[PDB]
Amino acid sequence: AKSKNHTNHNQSSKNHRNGIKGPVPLHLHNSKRGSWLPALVNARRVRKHNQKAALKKRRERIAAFAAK
Amino acid sequence: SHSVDLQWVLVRQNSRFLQKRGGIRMSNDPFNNNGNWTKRHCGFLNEKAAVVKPAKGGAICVTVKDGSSNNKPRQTYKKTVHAAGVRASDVSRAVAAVRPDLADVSFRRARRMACIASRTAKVAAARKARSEKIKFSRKSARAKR
Amino acid sequence: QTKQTALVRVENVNTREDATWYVGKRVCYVYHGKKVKRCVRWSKAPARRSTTRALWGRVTRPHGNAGMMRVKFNGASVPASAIGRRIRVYLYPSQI
Amino acid sequence: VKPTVSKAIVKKRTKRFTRHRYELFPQLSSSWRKPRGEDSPVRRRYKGQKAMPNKGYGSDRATKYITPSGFRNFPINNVEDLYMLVMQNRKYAGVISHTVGARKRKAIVRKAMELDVRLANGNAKLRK
Amino acid sequence: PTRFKKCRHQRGSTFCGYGRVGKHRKHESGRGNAGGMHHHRINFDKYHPGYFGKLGMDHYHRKKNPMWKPTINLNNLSRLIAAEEAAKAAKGGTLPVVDLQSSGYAKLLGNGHIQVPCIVKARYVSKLADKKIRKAGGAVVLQA
Amino acid sequence: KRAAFKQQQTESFKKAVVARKAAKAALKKTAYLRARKYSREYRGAEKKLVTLRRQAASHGNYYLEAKPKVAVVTRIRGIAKVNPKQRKILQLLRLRQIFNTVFVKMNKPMENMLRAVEPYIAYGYPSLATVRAMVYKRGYLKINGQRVKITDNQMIKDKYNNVDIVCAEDMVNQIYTCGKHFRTVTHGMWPFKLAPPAGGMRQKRRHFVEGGDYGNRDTLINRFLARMI
Amino acid sequence: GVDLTGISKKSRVIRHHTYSTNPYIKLLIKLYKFLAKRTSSGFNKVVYQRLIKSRSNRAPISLSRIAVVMKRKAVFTAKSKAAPIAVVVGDVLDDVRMARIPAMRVCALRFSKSARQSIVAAGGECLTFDQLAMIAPTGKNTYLLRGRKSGRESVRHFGASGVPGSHSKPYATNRGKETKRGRRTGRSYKRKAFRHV
Amino acid sequence: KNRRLRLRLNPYVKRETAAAKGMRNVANRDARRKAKLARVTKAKKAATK
RNA sequence: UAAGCCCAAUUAGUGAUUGCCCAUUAUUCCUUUGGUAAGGGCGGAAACAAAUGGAGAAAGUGUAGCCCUUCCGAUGUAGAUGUGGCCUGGAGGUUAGGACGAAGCUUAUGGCGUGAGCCUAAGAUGGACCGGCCUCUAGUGCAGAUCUUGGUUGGCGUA
RNA sequence: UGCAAGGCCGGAAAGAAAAGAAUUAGAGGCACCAAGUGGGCCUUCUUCGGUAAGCGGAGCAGGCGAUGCGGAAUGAACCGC
RNA sequence: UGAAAUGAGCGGAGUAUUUGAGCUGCGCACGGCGCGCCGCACGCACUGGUUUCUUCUCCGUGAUGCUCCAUGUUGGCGAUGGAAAUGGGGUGCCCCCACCCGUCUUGAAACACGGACCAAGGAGUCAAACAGACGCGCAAGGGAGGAGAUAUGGUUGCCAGUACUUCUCUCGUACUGAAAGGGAGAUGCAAAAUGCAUCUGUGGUGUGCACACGUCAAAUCCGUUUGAUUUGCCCAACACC
Ligand SMILES: [K+]
Ligand SMILES: [K+]
Ligand SMILES: [K+]
Ligand SMILES: [K+]
Ligand SMILES: [K+]
Ligand SMILES: [Mg+2]
Ligand SMILES: [Mg+2]
Ligand SMILES: [Mg+2]
Ligand SMILES: [Mg+2]
Ligand SMILES: [Mg+2]
Ligand SMILES: [Mg+2]
Ligand SMILES: [Mg+2]
Ligand SMILES: [Mg+2]
Ligand SMILES: [Mg+2]
Ligand SMILES: [Mg+2]
Ligand SMILES: [Mg+2]
Ligand SMILES: [Mg+2]
Ligand SMILES: [Mg+2]
Ligand SMILES: [Mg+2]
Ligand SMILES: [Mg+2]
Ligand SMILES: [Mg+2]
Ligand SMILES: [Mg+2]
Ligand SMILES: [Mg+2]
Ligand SMILES: [Mg+2]
Ligand SMILES: [Mg+2]
Ligand SMILES: [Mg+2]
Ligand SMILES: [Mg+2]
Ligand SMILES: [Mg+2]
Ligand SMILES: [Mg+2]
Ligand SMILES: [Mg+2]
Ligand SMILES: [Mg+2]
Ligand SMILES: [Mg+2]
Ligand SMILES: [Mg+2]
Ligand SMILES: [Mg+2]
Ligand code: NA
Ligand code: NA
Ligand code: NA
Ligand code: NA
Repeated sequence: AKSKNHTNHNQSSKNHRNGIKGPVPLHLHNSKRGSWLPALVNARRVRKHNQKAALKKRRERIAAFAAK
Repeated sequence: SHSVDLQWVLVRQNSRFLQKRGGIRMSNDPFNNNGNWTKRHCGFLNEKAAVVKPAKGGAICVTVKDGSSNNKPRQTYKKTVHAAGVRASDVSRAVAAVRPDLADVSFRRARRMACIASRTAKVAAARKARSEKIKFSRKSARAKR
Repeated sequence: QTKQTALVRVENVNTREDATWYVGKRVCYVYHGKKVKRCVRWSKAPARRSTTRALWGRVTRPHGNAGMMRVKFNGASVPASAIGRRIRVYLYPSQI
Repeated sequence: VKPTVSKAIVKKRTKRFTRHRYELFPQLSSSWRKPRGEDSPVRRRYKGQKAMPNKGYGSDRATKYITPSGFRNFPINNVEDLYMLVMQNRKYAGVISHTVGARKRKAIVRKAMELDVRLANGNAKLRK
Repeated sequence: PTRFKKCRHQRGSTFCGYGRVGKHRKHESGRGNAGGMHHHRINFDKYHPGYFGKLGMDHYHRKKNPMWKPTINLNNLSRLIAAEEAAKAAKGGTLPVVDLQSSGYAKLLGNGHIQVPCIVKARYVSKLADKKIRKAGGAVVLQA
Repeated sequence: KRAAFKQQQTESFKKAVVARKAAKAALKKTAYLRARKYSREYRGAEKKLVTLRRQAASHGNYYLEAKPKVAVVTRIRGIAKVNPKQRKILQLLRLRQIFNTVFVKMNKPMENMLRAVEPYIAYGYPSLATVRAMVYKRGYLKINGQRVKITDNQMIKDKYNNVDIVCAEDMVNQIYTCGKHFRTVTHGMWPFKLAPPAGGMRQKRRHFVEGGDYGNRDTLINRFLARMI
Repeated sequence: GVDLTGISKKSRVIRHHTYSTNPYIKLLIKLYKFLAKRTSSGFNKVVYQRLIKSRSNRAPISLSRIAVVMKRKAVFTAKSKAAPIAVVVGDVLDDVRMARIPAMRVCALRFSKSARQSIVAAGGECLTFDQLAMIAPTGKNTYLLRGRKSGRESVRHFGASGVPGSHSKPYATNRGKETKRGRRTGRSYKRKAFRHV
Repeated sequence: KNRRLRLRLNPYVKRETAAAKGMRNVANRDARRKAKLARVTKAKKAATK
């Protein structure tokens, strides 16, 4: 007994019932995994120095607040 | 240590004084001026409470739990009797001396007590008149001791 | 059909303007039962006692363009046995 | 005692919601049952079929549970139950339980007369 | 309790939530874990990856008592020291002695900062743990 | 006697009553002046247009009337068998029910939206009387999520919290002249819900120029809406 | 009729009563329902909302976490101002990894015996929410805190473990089972550890 | 249509209604009709000239 | 001299732009119910016996809903969920009834509830048990499975 | 001192003018646990095989199925709703 | 039927008030002619002037009422009766509606199947493993279980319960490698094939409750509180490292 082969009749209605959700904004899930390696390695060294500077800046702010 | 708020939570849904009949929640609490099952009207639950009761004749009795001896059940409730002819506002003031939030219901109950005493006398007189014209086969007499 | 509203055709009333004149007038359907039951002035006027009965109503609005009017009866609807029978349209309440 | 005067009782519907085709089968009680047949005309809301109960038929809250006398029925079983109705005697009227004996009913009726507490099924010879 | 079940709610619903078309049949999918590679492959693969196949060497007659080796870190050592001993414990002075094997531990691991210095009797110790405890002023003594 | 806190509340309430009466009187004066200013502006604008038409005619020229800025749109069809594009546009227009009515700016972005949904709507260019009747008789504001009938100018001023919108005449003027607060005024109101037109329609399935009802009726929407308002 | 397709999808599940059977929980809800309604305090509104939440949605907090966050707030705080009261709608648990803590005032639904002992021995004090309402009726000088829930085994199990980029733990009592095919490159394939989003 | 509501919303409606009564006054109407026609005709002739 | 077909009107060259009739649609009014609901009140204001203004006022998910005001939605197979939602046998508590009549049974016995059902009345029924409420518990609700058992029944005073 | 990148310190911000110069009964995102369904059918336009079919087979979208009500005398799908 | 009559309507007060229409002043716009000239229907400002016609104008009552119920007129009927009314119930009749239930099915009133009546019986249960939601206890620890112990070495029975105990066992506080086997803090200084020192501490950054400083706007009964925002810390969370 033959039956129906394929259809897309109601699929658009089902998809839009909860809506076609918009894409994740570019500022989230912006991982650089798998990108060009030499730039990634160079950026890692910069970020490590930035973390050290961030630690020093907070130490200075703590001392400044304590003194004042 | 255990407040009225905690006790009301414990007993609101189940209590020997709660009478849920035909969908109607009433109270046979002897210290309830209304019969309604609310925290305010629960005289047995509240730390301080007052109730308007009748007395022998047309007198109106006010029973007061002042909170000083709530752990002594025989000393918990004190009765003060107002002689017949007492104004209902005086009874309301007596209740309000302990529970100011029961003044209005106490006044109405004091009025109702007076009305019931008058109606009871009137009904009893009519019943005696009817009974005096009937020859009763039997009459029970409690033996004196 | 909707039995809460009755349609009455009145002799010599053949225009909507004619039926407008009768808006608010009292309408009475007269019939009889089997037994003599209570009526108005049963005690005051015993001569009124009869099997004759009446059901009252008022004209609400004209129906159509040919003098037909809509009539609403007091509380209950007019019985279906009254279809094709006489209806009395009085001149009161009077606006004249 | 006179009951408290309320607004006119409307009673949206008077007829019962009886079971479909109960009149054709004696074993079928008239108690309402929701028809679940796939082709049931009652469930499909055909014009000339029996109606189904729903939220719209609910009665007005201000006059709900009010008997024609104007009171609300509160079942009672002994004399002491009457004292619950002393204050709100214009709102509630006592209904003596059917199994309460005639001996006890005599005391209940007499006490109710003195207290001016209405009894829905008390002695109608009294109260005139 | 039976009165809380969907069966009570379904009295009079005929199909009891199983449908008119599909119905509640006996075994529509096969019994147990049948068809793990046929007609149930997607469920098995997406929820239980690794289920099929073999891996690694065999160890006949495994005895877990010889392999008994519970571990405790440096930052958890206060759990085995009484409060009075911990208060009196200071670096360079008299210190409490912790017997790990009598406390149910075999190896000292050494995660985190040790709170109270102490002497630890252990069967095993990680190199970082041994270094940190000596720096903090404690010591590790081997036991059996 | 009276408790101390009861006395304090009594003092506050007396002052609140005094402020309420004074604020009511001040609002009435402000609304009176604004209504007078608007009424003279409408009269002057009409007279100026009449003179400008006469001056053009007297020398054989033509006066080009300004393109209408405000359109009034009502829905003349049910909610059955609507394609998704038309469904979303009607939702954006807030025409979710038959005989729902709204005021829209007659700019090109709105014109294309209206054109895509012509068979479901009947629209035109409202007059001052049409705007006044809808605001006064069918005007409802969105207050705390509720559809509240406009019954005084105090609820208007509290709803909008704007110096330029304090009375019903301010609301009418903003809609009719398409002021800077057209969106704010129109969005603050519940969509108008009108009765069916007494006398009936002609043909809802055909365009007005075809002898039907769903087209742009220009100024003939005013007599269409008069039988509805 | 009114076109309202999908209007029910706007509705959200908002609970107004607790599922808890605890009478003392109910008393606190009654107290802070009144305070949230009758006071202009964001703190009271949040505390009332959190008193209704389920036990799983009232995560426990550790004493070490409390001590750390107060220290972060204690720095950059004026020397003339008193430290705020740590308020936790939930259980407060002791931490054996922090021996030394400062003296803090902590209000919580419940304290563990060790946690309460640690707080008292440090010179602090433990407060119940009725005392907090008495001394901070609007929540002035309070530090509202929440416990952690992302490290729970239930959370770590959520999601399919066989899809690329997933690192959820499977539901298996036998750790050694489910380790061969779909988990190793040498057995057919290995599920990808990372996937861009 | 309601008097209180219309006046409450628009305190100026009494002034507008008074203006409407004057415009509908028959003596005012005929006099205005004569004056309007005369002065519009004069303006047209002067502009043409 | 359509009650047919095409076109065009609304009482008609008069003076203006709604002929009339039918909806589970629209507007509006009343009532119910549910909200992602919106607000207000809840420190008894004062005073007030009977013979001869009243009653209530609960900090509250859900009840006869604490009360009041306001706004919006309301159909639905398969299916999901909720219900101080209904009903049955038994247990732990509590409170009652019964020889002046329990259970069961009967009904043109009415009343209440949208409903599941509850309650009263009558028995010219019955003759000894049993109701309400909170909690616990289960072999817990029937219209039909060519369903099981028992009885009955039209065919039929027929073949 | 240019370029690439990650940050730090400042500045300016019709918060987006004017020119038809948007609108919204627009609370965005994030999870968790699961049911039924996985025979469809019809229609406007597009469309393939077939002489054709109340035939078979697709696209976009509505509808029935799951739904009555008011209409086309009668009709699951047409008109109105 | 006035149990708070918010009224252009009710109550007081006074012949006034200013809307429009006509008629007109200056300036500016506007129109026709090519520089300022003519016109201007009467537009804008002076809230211009004239009041010749047309209008009514102003002021006024908080709740010390939290909620519900309770206040007319004229007749008919009803004066205790087997009464009068209203509602309910029963039976019949009119006019209009109205295909037989259950089921499978795209589609059932179906020439699709089960379907004479009634009574009683008749179908998601128990156990074990796991998971999530919700309730409860405790918490870096939780909990047994088996078994003992004695109140009970007593009692028909209540008592097969309740009360008490466990260097154990089990699930966790640590995870990885096929295994041999290894096994996770921060900061500072410095770069030692186990580098040193300190121990009140979120490893860093971005977004982010409350709270704390202020700062604007709206509304206040003038006590404040409804939003927004700067800065600080940022809780829980999410994303890059
Ligand atoms: K099917
Ligand atoms: K409601
Ligand atoms: K409640
Ligand atoms: K059935
Ligand atoms: K026979
Ligand atoms: Mg298929
Ligand atoms: Mg008082
Ligand atoms: Mg069907
Ligand atoms: Mg009986
Ligand atoms: Mg169903
Ligand atoms: Mg299911
Ligand atoms: Mg299946
Ligand atoms: Mg199938
Ligand atoms: Mg191998
Ligand atoms: Mg038509
Ligand atoms: Mg069409
Ligand atoms: Mg963890
Ligand atoms: Mg004409
Ligand atoms: Mg529904
Ligand atoms: Mg049994
Ligand atoms: Mg019968
Ligand atoms: Mg069974
Ligand atoms: Mg049966
Ligand atoms: Mg722009
Ligand atoms: Mg039809
Ligand atoms: Mg006046
Ligand atoms: Mg009245
Ligand atoms: Mg078939
Ligand atoms: Mg189907
Ligand atoms: Mg069928
Ligand atoms: Mg056939
Ligand atoms: Mg079949
Ligand atoms: Mg078959
Ligand atoms: Mg682990
Ligand atoms: Na009914
Ligand atoms: Na309807
Ligand atoms: Na409603
Ligand atoms: Na058709």
